[PDB]
Amino acid sequence: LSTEATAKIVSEFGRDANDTGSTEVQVALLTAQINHLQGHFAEHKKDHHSRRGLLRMVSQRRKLLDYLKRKDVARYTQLIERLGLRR
Amino acid sequence: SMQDPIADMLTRIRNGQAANKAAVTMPSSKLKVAIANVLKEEGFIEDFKVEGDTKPELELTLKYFQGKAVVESIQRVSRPGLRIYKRKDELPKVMAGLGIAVVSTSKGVMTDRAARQAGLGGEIICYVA
Amino acid sequence: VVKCKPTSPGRRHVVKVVNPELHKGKPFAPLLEKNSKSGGRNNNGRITTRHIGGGHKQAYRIVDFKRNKDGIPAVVERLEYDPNRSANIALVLYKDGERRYILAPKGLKAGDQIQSGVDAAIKPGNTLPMRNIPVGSTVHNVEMKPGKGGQLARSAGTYVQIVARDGAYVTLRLRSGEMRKVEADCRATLGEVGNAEHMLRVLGKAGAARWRGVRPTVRGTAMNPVDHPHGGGEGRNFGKHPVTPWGVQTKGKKTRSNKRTDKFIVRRRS
Amino acid sequence: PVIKVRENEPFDVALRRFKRSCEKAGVLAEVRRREFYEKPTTERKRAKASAVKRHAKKLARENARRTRLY
Amino acid sequence: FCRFTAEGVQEIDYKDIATLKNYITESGKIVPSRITGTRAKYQRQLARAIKRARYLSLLPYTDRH
Amino acid sequence: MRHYEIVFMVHPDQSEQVPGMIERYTAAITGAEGKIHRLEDWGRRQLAYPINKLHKAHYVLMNVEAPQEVIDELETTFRFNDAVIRSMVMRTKHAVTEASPMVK
RNA sequence: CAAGCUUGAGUCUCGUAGAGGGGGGUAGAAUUCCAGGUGUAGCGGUGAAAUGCGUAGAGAUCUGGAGGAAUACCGGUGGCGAAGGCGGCCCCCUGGACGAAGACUGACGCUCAGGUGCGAAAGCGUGGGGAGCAAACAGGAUUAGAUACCCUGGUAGUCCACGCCGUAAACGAUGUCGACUUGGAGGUUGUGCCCUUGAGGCGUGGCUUCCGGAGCUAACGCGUUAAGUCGACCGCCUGGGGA
Ligand SMILES: [Mg+2]
Ligand SMILES: [Mg+2]
Ligand SMILES: [Mg+2]
Ligand SMILES: [Mg+2]
Ligand SMILES: [Mg+2]
Ligand SMILES: [Mg+2]
Ligand SMILES: [Mg+2]
Ligand SMILES: [Mg+2]
Ligand SMILES: [Mg+2]
Ligand SMILES: [Mg+2]
Ligand SMILES: [Mg+2]
Ligand SMILES: [Mg+2]
Ligand SMILES: [Mg+2]
Ligand SMILES: [Mg+2]
Ligand SMILES: [Mg+2]
Ligand SMILES: [Mg+2]
Ligand SMILES: [Mg+2]
Ligand SMILES: [Mg+2]
Ligand SMILES: [Mg+2]
Ligand SMILES: [Mg+2]
Ligand SMILES: [Mg+2]
Ligand SMILES: [Mg+2]
Ligand SMILES: [Mg+2]
Ligand SMILES: [Mg+2]
Repeated sequence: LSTEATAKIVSEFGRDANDTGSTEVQVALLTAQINHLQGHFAEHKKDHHSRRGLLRMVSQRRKLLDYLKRKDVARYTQLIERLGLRR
Repeated sequence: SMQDPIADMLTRIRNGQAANKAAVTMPSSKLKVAIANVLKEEGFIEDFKVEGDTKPELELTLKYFQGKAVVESIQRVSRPGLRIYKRKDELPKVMAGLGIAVVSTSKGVMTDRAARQAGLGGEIICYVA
Repeated sequence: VVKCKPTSPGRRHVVKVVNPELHKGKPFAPLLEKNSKSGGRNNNGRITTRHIGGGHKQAYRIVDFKRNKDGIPAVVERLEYDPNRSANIALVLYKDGERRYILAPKGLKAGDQIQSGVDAAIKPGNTLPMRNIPVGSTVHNVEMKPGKGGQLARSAGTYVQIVARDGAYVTLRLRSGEMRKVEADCRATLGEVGNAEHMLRVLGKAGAARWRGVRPTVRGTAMNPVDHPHGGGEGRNFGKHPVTPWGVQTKGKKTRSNKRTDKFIVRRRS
Repeated sequence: PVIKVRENEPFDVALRRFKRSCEKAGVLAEVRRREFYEKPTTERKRAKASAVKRHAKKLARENARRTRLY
Repeated sequence: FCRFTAEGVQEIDYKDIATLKNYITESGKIVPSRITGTRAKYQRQLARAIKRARYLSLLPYTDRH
Repeated sequence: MRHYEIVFMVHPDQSEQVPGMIERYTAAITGAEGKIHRLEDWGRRQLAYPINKLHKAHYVLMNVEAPQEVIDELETTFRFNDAVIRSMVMRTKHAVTEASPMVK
């Protein structure tokens, strides 16, 4: 993911334009990676040694969202309704 | 990762004790000062410190008699997987009377030879022989 | 391309070939004509090549095995199920309203802009004659005399591969594995032919013969000895060398004598 | 090796420089190596136990030159 | 007693041949690192800026051609 | 806009079509908004093995910056053209503008 | 339950090295075969032999051509991956690890029965390819016999696109994450310095190989990459056969 395509997500979701470490930023910076990487595994279905990074990114986003679900239930509903994540 | 700091303190004592060092350190706590506030007053270590303003390092100082080591055996008896809670009817004496057992009562951390006559029991943090 | 689910004996073994790219409608009207079922009998009214007769009404679709129009580009429109041959047929709209039918290459869809002629750029779908094609690129619709029509390599999934361009001749390798000389200025078409899995199709039952117009075939040692050499025996017996109906050996005996074409056959198919 | 002889080179000289210039580039090790098939297990075992015995007789020099005998 | 790390290069461009006509043997093979004494980061860049030139027809593959 | 280092080898009978090739391959890049950094001819060079049964070929080095599409086109012209015998296109990570080592 | 901090765990900036995976090209040497040209009696083989190949011209030797598989030198106890494993060059897509100075979020962490994925070779199905090697098989030998090691041939198979199988001494015969405890030789790879001022000295990081002390072990051996002193969790064994 390119530099000026992460410095757009940091400004969209980041409360300081510098913070890059918030939980919503660290979920958006993975979902705007997985949904861009889905159009590489439609051509090369045998690429397991770079599917392990995709399973890593998915199951780390699941942890960083289930932290949020019990920290602040106010932010979590509007975060999933902004990104489209069903659960 | 770290799932206990007390069996990190005791094993730093014993592995700096059989390796003939003089000044073990660790990160501090509020239980590993009320344990090295019992070990000094018993006499197993000379003097402890604490250094720092935001993250403090506890610096012990071990002791030696005749060139050998003071704390010969030091177990750890109530550990985070399995908690031992004993009542003062059945408090243990370690090595028949010479070794202490750092019992956490409700009235502060104290050795069992005083916390059998202060009339209560509690958790048994560590044997020391 | 799925097996049909075994509901009843008759669909237990069917593997279809289905394709959703096709046209679910009526063919282009000014390109049909009549191809009536000749029934395997000539003007003398006798059965000459057996097993044929029955089936379904096969309306011919005219198709351009020449591709004569040089220069002008040509957009593709849709694809259709021409029931004569085992390929599929694209419908082509040229830049000035003329529609035609051509054979469908492997990488074809609705949106391609092919171009026929001498000066065509090299991409699958295009055609150009074989002193401007580069060597190795596999072609279909290869003609044996310049301007006749696409004759070589015209089935469902075949190709021929140009291997050598020397003198004023080119050398191919045909799909049956035989090399062949062709005049260096015949009109070939780049790329393969689309529907590449006709051989996966198992028909399934008896009825898919006599919906395609193939009658039964009675093997030789059934008959009584006035109809075939293999007959006879009070039970089963095949004590004679395997022959045709009409006397000739069948298990290997070569039957090629067209000696006016042997200037061009470089090596036989092995 | 392409040994082109010089001007007035005697023949044993311009032959032994060829034999040396063939032993150096080592075609008689290589065409001995490609004579048979050594599996990827046997070749790896050979080129591990042919490095531990370069280690041991690189080392044992500088220990057996510490204990005299007379 | 190396050369590249001494002279302070950072890339071995293959397009120079006056250097690589020292680091190939008589036949055309590559002389090993425990003979030229080249450090084992620049030996890899040497073994690729030889194999580019052998393709691009500046250095032979064997002695004969 | 990843840079590139292209080199191609044309045939010494057709050695009089290299200004045509140079001023027709500056087109597909510099009209495709990719800048042009260094561009050298190398003359005729002795090879050191037979390629298409000859001995002297003609080298042109072209170090140029481009979008990733036109260079992905520029190999097809070299392949289906038969004027050039070989072509190598490398992806230099930066933009070199020094003289070539074999200009001297 | 409620509120906080930065050392656990993570994100961002700039870079470095690598046979990490998936797809498409292309280059050179050789083995075989085909078409010839020069050429005359033997070649091939083993411990010695024969089977086989040659007077219908083999074997050598030269030019030309089709095709397939593998990548000499580099190549090293060297590098990458979680294991299985991965080697020519070039281009597309893509996964990690590591240093450097910082900014940020505030325990988000560790292990995991049943689950779900990956998992060398052999096999198996459907469709292609087949140069080399090569179970079965055929012949010549050695032998008391030789269904064998040796020899001349050779089909499955090896290879490619897509599906099953889910096993190996899958070995470091050592589950994974963390904290401590004397040293010395290397190799590979980052980086801030000091007269860098050709190969110099002063440092701090990760990863891997030998030798060795306390301590441990039945011994061999291990030895800061522990089989040392500990904490968290899971797997597993209880006499040999039967199995
Ligand atoms: Mg018939
Ligand atoms: Mg039949
Ligand atoms: Mg019948
Ligand atoms: Mg009858
Ligand atoms: Mg009869
Ligand atoms: Mg009978
Ligand atoms: Mg009978
Ligand atoms: Mg802070
Ligand atoms: Mg903070
Ligand atoms: Mg399980
Ligand atoms: Mg297999
Ligand atoms: Mg198979
Ligand atoms: Mg097959
Ligand atoms: Mg074969
Ligand atoms: Mg054999
Ligand atoms: Mg079988
Ligand atoms: Mg097992
Ligand atoms: Mg292994
Ligand atoms: Mg092992
Ligand atoms: Mg095991
Ligand atoms: Mg034990
Ligand atoms: Mg050791
Ligand atoms: Mg352990
Ligand atoms: Mg043990």
